[PDB]
Amino acid sequence: GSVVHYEPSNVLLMTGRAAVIKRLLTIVERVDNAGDRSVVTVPLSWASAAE
Amino acid sequence: KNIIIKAHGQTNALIVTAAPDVMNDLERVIAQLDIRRPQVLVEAIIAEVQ
Repeated sequence: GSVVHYEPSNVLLMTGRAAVIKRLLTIVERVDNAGDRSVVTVPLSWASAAE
Repeated sequence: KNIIIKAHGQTNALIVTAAPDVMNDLERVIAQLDIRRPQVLVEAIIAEVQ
């Protein structure tokens, strides 16, 4: 069956079977879609900031 | 770091380039430090005989 290798370009490759494709596509698509970095701020009325 | 107060003297106004968050502790104190002042009239008298 398939193998798995890393390149510094983050290629993610495999061969496997065609049914395996479904399960693994679904794997990464769920695990990568788990809320990666996002940014948001909050202003402040009167209190100190750096403190 | 610190609070650096500078005073002008030529318009008679002063600056505050210090903390940008607790300045309120300065507005209150200067507001309690700028106040009209009453003045008093003193007269003394003396007299004698010889």
